[PDB]
Amino acid sequence: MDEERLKEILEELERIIEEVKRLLEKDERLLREFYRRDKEEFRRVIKLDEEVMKRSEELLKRAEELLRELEELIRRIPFSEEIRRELEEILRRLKELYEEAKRLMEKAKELTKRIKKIDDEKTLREWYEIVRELLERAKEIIEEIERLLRRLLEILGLE
Ligand SMILES: CN(CCO)c1ccc2cc(/C=C(\C#N)c3ccc(C#N)cc3)sc2c1
Repeated sequence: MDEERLKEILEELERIIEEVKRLLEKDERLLREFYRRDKEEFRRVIKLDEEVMKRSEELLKRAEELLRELEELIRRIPFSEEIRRELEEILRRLKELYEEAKRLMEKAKELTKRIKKIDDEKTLREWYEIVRELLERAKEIIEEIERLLRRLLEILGLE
């Protein structure tokens, strides 16, 4: 197909990662506000967190589908050996990062499930410590995905 489909896919992937970043920052803010302060207030922050997780998992499945589409079109386009190898290296790194994000979201879901089973400051602290590190790793993954998508637009000459 054309290079315009390549651009449209890369742009939709960019919009997804930007929405994912917004959602992660909202969840970080609500978790910080709770800890900087109540039992029903925790039920509240946990419910809003679980909603961010749902949206984030939907956006990931959408991004993985668009990546498969990008890989297929790049395969169909008769690129030079050098450009193909460059594009393929980047696509493999992106597949690794999307896999890392899925595993991180699984850990976050398990952690939320475990905390819902408890009444306690020490427990809430240990839990906030794990959540901070996961959110920080998530931010790192999103930033690298954003950079790699820009590299692709650049290697293709679409930026
Ligand atoms: C530690 N916590 C708190 C749990 O109570 C959370 C909560 C929500 C959450 C959501 C996460 C999402 C991503 C990551 N990473 C992600 C999504 C889409 C794409 C793409 N395209 C790429 C990445 S990570 C994460 C962590």
